[PDB]
Amino acid sequence: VYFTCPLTGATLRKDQRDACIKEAILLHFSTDPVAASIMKIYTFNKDQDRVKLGVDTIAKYLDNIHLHPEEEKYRKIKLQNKVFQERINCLEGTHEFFEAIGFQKVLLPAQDQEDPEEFYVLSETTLAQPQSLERHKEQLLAAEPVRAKLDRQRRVFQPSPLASQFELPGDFFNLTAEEIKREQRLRSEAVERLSVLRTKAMREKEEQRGLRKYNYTLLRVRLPDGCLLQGTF
Amino acid sequence: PNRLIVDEAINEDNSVVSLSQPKMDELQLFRGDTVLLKGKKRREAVCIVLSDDTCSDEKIRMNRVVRNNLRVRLGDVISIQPCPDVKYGKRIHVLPIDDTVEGITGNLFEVYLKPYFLEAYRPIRKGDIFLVRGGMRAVEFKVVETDPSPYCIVAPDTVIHCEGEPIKREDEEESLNEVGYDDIGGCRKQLAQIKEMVELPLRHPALFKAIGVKPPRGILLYGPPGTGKTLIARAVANETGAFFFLINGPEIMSKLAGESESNLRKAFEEAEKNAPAIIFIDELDAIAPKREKTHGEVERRIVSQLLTLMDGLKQRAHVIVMAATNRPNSIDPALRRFGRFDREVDIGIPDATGRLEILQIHTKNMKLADDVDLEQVANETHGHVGADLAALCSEAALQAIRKKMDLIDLEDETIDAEVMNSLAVTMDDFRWALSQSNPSALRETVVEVPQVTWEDIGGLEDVKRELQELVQYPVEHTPSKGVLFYGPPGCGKTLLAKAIANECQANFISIKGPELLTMWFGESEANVREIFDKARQAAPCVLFFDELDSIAKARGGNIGDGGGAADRVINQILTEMDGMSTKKNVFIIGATNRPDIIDPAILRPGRLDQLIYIPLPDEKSRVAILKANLRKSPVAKDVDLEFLAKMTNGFSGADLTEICQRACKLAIRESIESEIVPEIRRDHFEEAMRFARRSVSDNDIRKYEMFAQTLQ
Ligand SMILES: Nc1ncnc2c1ncn2[C@@H]1O[C@H](COP(=O)(O)OP(=O)(O)O)[C@@H](O)[C@H]1O
Ligand SMILES: Nc1ncnc2c1ncn2[C@@H]1O[C@H](COP(=O)(O)OP(=O)(O)O)[C@@H](O)[C@H]1O
Repeated sequence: VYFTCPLTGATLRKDQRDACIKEAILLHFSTDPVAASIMKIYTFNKDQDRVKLGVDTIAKYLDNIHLHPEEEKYRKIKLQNKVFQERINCLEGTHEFFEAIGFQKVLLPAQDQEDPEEFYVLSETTLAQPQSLERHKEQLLAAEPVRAKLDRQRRVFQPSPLASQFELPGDFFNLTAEEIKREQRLRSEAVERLSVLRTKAMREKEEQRGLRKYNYTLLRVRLPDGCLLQGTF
Repeated sequence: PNRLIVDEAINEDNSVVSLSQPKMDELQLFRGDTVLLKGKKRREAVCIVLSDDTCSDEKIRMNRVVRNNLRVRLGDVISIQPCPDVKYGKRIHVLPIDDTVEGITGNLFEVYLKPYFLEAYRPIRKGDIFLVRGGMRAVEFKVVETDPSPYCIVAPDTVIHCEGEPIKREDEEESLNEVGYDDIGGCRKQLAQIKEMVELPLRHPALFKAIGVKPPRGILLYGPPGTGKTLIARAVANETGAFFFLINGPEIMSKLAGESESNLRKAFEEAEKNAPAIIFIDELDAIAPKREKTHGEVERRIVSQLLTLMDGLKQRAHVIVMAATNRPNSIDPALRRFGRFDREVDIGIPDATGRLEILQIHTKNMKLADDVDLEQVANETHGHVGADLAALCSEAALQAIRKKMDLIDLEDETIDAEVMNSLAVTMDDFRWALSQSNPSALRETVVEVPQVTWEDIGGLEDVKRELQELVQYPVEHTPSKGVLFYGPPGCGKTLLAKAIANECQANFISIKGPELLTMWFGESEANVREIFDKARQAAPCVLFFDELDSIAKARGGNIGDGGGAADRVINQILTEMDGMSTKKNVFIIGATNRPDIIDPAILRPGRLDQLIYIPLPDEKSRVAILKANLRKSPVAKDVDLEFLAKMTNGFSGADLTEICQRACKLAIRESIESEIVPEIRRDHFEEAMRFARRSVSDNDIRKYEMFAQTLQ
């Protein structure tokens, strides 16, 4: 199965998808640090429920300083806060986003402890114009994870009547000792399986062995004009 | 490579076969692609391939219609060759087979071929034979001309022609209305047992001609009449190709001395000449009754002749003899000695699932109305066997025929296909036939998987786990093969035995006091051997001995007559248990309300080693019991089940059920009186509480606790 990476245009296989997109997002920081960190927050982190809480908590910190830009107590986001640690600190790309939208990582004295604590502090250059953070907040909240687009690989085929012309060997229909012993063993095992007294948990352990083989499909369409149309979904 | 062993179909459709997905991935064909199948005698057939979760990796599943076109049988091998070049057809010519179009007239295309092919896009090849069902007739057609060759897809734009006399069947072609494996409903396990024993020596004679060890010479099929004993024997012969010789008691016994024995041995000689062959002897108890029960020379000499004919099978290579009887103990015991008829299969009585499948088989040709529910019929037809379900479908058809035929008024040698195809059988016609039908096996014990599950038992969470461990441990990893339940009555002893059988999909055999007492009083404790033999044949099963001390009570219980702890029946039970292995897949459960007076032998190591105490439910369990009992009825939000449980401190599960049913009786009466309210209200439970009482006294609990403390 083949995919196209929307950030590079490269043709990838199913296992190469995350490797190329992640690299493209980390390189994108040279063009637009905010857009690159936004892609990293949604794309790198597999747990989307935590990503939604992370970006919502970041949006609240930005709106707090937006409402009271003249009060210094809303300019510093504490990295050791219980809410920050659970929702934001657990995700990749959230620290890069803060730096990209004008927050510096500094150590400030605590209001009740000698040991300095870690804060993200908004600079005066960005605080003077809240419209910049308001746009960056919407760009983060409106984002989605980056995933390689599935290549349909539209193809049409013409069957060849020659593929159906084959003659079997004269001894084809003569079964071997292994084929006859295997069939009789399967008959004895089939009768035994019906005879066994077992609980539902033992039954499910065997039945469940057939459930995990596929996550992609190839479809064909037989058209009135004799053409065979195929694509990947 | 590209070759698979022919197996039974799951999808009954005649244009499709099923492969295991890994083989479709090796052949690089998709679900719905058209393939050719290469069979014996340079013949081929065209069909569509799908896949499922049940086909073996090395097998191909195809039905009888496809196998006949390839002239192959179950166990053979065919090649699969995809043919994506198949094109849509322009014109086909299909004509019926005369053997199935007799007595029927009208426009066969409009009734059969048109809806069969319309929007179906079925592959078709010249020379194909296929079956279309409808109008209470099974009509098969042969393909005589295709404009494209040698095969095509029949599309809605393909011209379907059908003109000319019906085709006479060729001598190499078999009728699709002959009994096969697809005509057998329930008793799949029994059929599988016959396959293991019979199909190999018949499909591959060369395997046994090279060795001095003979395959089983005789198989005894027993059970009530109308269960399929003859149907299985015929289906196996027809599917493997062995010649089927039919013998029955009355045919031989009706003859005079000399002619009788001559006919019996002549049939055996014919089977040898036509070997491989199966000889089916019906009513074995009539041809070979117990000699000690008759003084006639004819009966004794026929038994002696049959005994020598069975022994002669070591020379009559590839001849297998099968016999049908009502009971293995109703025939002369000489036949059951080493050799001869030393393999026995219990056909039994179909359960609710088997009865449904049997009805679905019989209705294959019948048009059913939208109101017909065969599952409901199968649940009502308790005590019926396949012969009675066949009569049921016939009677339902005849009632439907009369209702419409009074309007059709077609009096001639043949009946139009259109007027038969427009006839549908309604639910009222099945219910009418059910009222007129009378089951032939009503007095016989019915053994089936119970419908009681773990969600029906309140409380006892640890006992549930214990039973699951006792059954699961010997299979997942000397484990005990039985448990005795003791404690107050009405706490779930029987339900526990049923629930473990339910979850395991095991047969539940219920032995109740009256049956233990009948054996005692009638001095017929030999029936215990048949009970344990039934448990073995029914495996997997749970053999439940309720009221274990019922006979001790019949003999005085606390007083006593000529006996005490042990009796005729329990000693026969001990005899059989000591001969049963843990590998027989039979789990024996007992129950008693007086564990102090049961023959202590039953609890000695190797027998009922596990003992579980079932006390009265606690408060949280009583709530669970009330919720389970009310799971089938609407209950008002004002009903406080926890409050009721708090009051009913000394009540058993059976006593809580009486309260629920009393509340139902009151709620249903109010609804009926209003019609002449829709849910059970607290007022109905509060009134029930005025009559319900605990059935287990405090002194009885002490008695059970002391026993539990005795064992620890
Ligand atoms: N287990 C079964 N499955 C399907 N059909 C059955 C079964 N048992 C009986 N029948 C039907 O009942 C009839 C049996 O009659 P018969 O051929 O005399 O056999 P037997 O009397 O030995 O059961 C047939 O019509 C058969 O289709
Ligand atoms: N633990 C339980 N949970 C739910 N219902 C119970 C329970 N114990 C007894 N009953 C009720 O009592 C009735 C009789 O139970 P049963 O197991 O037949 O008693 P016994 O084993 O003494 O014959 C059942 O219909 C059931 O509704």
